[PDB]
Amino acid sequence: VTSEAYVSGMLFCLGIFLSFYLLTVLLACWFWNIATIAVFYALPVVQLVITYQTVVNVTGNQDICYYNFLCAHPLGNLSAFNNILSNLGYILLGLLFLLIILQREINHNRALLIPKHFGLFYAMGTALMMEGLLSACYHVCPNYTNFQFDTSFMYMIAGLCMLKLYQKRHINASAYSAYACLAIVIFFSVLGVVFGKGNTAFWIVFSIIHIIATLLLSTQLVDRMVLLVMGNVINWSLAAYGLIMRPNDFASYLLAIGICNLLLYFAFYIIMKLRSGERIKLIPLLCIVCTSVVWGFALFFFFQGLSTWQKTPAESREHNRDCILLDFFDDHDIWHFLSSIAMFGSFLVLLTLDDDL
Amino acid sequence: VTSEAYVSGMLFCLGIFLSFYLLTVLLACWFWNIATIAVFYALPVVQLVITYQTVVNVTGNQDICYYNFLCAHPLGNLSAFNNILSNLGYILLGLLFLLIILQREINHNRALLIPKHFGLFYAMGTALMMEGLLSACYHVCPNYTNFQFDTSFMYMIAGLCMLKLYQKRHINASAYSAYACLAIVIFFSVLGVVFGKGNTAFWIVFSIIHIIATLLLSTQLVDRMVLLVMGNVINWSLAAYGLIMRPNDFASYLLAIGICNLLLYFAFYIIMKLRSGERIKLIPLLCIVCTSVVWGFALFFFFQGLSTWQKTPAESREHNRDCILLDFFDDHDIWHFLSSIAMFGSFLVLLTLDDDL
Repeated sequence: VTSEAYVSGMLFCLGIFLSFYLLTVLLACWFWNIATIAVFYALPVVQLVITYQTVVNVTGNQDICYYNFLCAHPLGNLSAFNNILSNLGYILLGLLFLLIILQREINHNRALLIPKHFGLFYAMGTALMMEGLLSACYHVCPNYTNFQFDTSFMYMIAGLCMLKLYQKRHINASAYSAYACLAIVIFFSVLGVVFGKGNTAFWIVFSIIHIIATLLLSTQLVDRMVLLVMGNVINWSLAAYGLIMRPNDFASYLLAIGICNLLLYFAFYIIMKLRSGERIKLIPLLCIVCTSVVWGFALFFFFQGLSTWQKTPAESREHNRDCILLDFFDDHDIWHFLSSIAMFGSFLVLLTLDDDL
Repeated sequence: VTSEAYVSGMLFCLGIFLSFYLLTVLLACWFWNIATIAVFYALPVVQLVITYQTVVNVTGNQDICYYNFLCAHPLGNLSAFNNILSNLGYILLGLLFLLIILQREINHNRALLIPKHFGLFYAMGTALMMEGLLSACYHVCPNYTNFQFDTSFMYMIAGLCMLKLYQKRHINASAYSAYACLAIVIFFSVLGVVFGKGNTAFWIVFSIIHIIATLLLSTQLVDRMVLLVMGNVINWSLAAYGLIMRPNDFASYLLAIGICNLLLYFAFYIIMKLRSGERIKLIPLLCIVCTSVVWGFALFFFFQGLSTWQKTPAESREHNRDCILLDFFDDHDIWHFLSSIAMFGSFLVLLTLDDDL
């Protein structure tokens, strides 16, 4: 491809994210526990990517990294520059969550001169920026040994989102455990997935754990009892689909479980708000819809399965598909563009949810 | 070598460590923060070792793992079974630290029916057992990408040892930071060591950091002021030796720094105890000598440099040396046998230090 496509791809990416900065300025005119934990986690992964990428460059063997070889545009020593550039949204849009919460915080403090706790919002903010660093470093050379943290970080942010929801009636102690508990889950998944080919035991044990975990989570949290029963029933239905069909790896299923439960959890809080006399303001109501519709495609684009690290590298090249957007970006890049906006709307639902009170 | 040497090596290893169990029975007749932190750290390292070891077995290329090929005895699919078996002391002798502290704890509770806090001793106990798992897993296939945690864990235990010393006048909050701070130091070392060949900047920046860190540590902690000045002077002398000579990698130096400072820190507490009217009991006085003499050889055996991951694998094979002990164990194995006992005596110095009061 020509260098113009590079310029068009850069201008398109910057144009989308700078439009949110312009919109927030027009509207205005009208802690480190999670950061330290994955700094422990990401850095050993960072070295492996650099070491493996150098091997591919000098050895000539292209069976190491699980790229999208039909559409992967290089620059310098990098083999897929578009896949690294696709995460630019996490940095710019994730940072934009800091100014909006900080602008609220300074307005709150000036005015003083629903519980108010802006600390956890900053934790989600630096969590989204750590996408733009680690998820960029992962894509330099994707591999099984280096896979998990590209999508495991999504769960950490997803869990934190859940924590503030639980903090509706009330944070620091549970945040460390949530990052710590999810770190354990990542490796417990890796241990079972070592024998992933024909892992019938994991197909059953995970379902039993899933049923037990949902009940305990429901128990810890008439309308509530009936509502959690329905959530358990559909959760068992999704697990039954995973146990019966088994069309993708467990890794695809875990991300599928988290987003649907989050959307269910997002929806459920509205049910209490809708059943009660409280009326949802226009902004959260649009935001809930706007967040949900964007999460719709993001799930659709994730289930495409461009590359598979379950099988041999020769078999994974079967699922490569050419660039679709501006002849520079592929389906996984569209996932980054849409998972960034979907998560941005996910926060803005939380920030503006209880403003009516 | 014949299978007898396997039997003699197993009986020798078990005979040494079971002698401590017999001795403790004869004498008697006469939390999870650190555990969770490196479970996050060790497991990604565990996968890399298994993945790399399988590659060596099937590819035939022996340039991946930095073994001691002159003396490395296989069993099953494992390439150096003696190096894995050498860590057996950490499990048996490290576990022995749990019974002695638990036997004291149950005696303390029965009698009740110097501050008493047995929790941190349990943390050191499970730290020593985590040597027997991770340091065993590391030696299955040693490599640069997997190097750090084999000796980085020593620092964590070393730091905890320091914490109880600081707890003389008084724990949980600092333990997490100490493990967290050391996790950062590991990767900050790895980042600089990427350009280790001719890293003149790291040769100077580390010395300045070393000088600043010692002063701040001294400041946080007439006799005290003069004593810390002498400790700083000799610490600057060791750094000056590292900056001038540069005969080994930084990795060898960092372990050298920790043990000497620990022994200095061990010695210094005696100076306050000796200057004061308190008289050291016979057991700690022998234990201080017995711990120190064993740490003497352990430093000597560590500086041998059997394998070097700084250079190419062809150059590292130059420093291989045959088995010395029972035709089964090499110098690094003797390090494991002596670093286990030296650390066991290191704890027993702490446990029995303040019994006279």
